[PDB]
Amino acid sequence: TVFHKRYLKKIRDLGEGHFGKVSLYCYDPTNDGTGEMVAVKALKCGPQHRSGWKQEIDILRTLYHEHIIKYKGCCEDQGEKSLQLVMEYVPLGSLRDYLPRHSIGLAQLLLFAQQICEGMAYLHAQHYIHRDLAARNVLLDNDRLVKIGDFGLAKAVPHEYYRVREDSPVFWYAPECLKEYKFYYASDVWSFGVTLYELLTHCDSSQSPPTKFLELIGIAQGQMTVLRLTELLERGERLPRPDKCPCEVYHLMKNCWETEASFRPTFENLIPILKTVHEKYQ
Ligand SMILES: COc1ccc(Nc2nc(-c3c(F)cccc3F)nc3c2C(=O)N=C3)cc1
Repeated sequence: TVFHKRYLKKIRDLGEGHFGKVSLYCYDPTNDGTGEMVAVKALKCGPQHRSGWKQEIDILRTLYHEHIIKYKGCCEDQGEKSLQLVMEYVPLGSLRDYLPRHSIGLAQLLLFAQQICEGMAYLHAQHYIHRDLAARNVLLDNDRLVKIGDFGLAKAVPHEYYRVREDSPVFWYAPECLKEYKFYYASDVWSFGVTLYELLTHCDSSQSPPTKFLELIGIAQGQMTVLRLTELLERGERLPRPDKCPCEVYHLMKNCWETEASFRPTFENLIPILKTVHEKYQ
């Protein structure tokens, strides 16, 4: 499907993706206003960013799931000699923005977690890794439905891992990614654990992974932030238990943060577990 540049009326900016800005447009061929509101992502950039942006479109073109953000079409970008990526508009935005301003119950948070896992199980079956599973990339469709966005770092697993570059969300990353630059399917599960930590804190800035890990590491020696993070995690230190987080949920969180990647559950293993834990607290 092809969106014509002439009928796009920009309303406002939505945010910053990995290789580009996301903006809210009204697409109005009629000139009426009935024409739908769409989230449009555009490239900014150097040579290696162009190669990645084309891959992001290629990835998102092929994905189709109720907990992955809907691809709608492409729009030709005469202004950047590029292709702008048109997606569905989720007015509620990310969980990172939403949860600080809305007191969400534990049961509802566990449903979101289940929903994220279902979307990630799908992604892993299509042989893709996400590589920035974080609360900022989980978009709320409505109160009972979340969708995974931003596949800017997403990559095709051929081989059980992808070898990463030296931008990298280190505070959501497993020791193997930080130490050996190998991203496994099990590395996305580590990130999910951190995303689940984020949910149970209501994405409170003061309890955020960067804030909590930099409290542990210190900033007196910034050059060795990643090495100190690596050492801390290999020592078995972990992000604390969020206030009013059930002990069993924190154990699940800890199982996602197992140092050895094979000891972590797959996203298929997690789905039934979260279903049960959800029904418990509902
Ligand atoms: C709360 O204020 C907002 C902010 C952004 C959105 N909307 C969106 N934001 C992203 C987005 C981003 F802007 C940066 C990083 C990661 C993201 F997922 N992606 C999408 C959408 C969307 O509607 N469709 C895809 C809605 C409300």
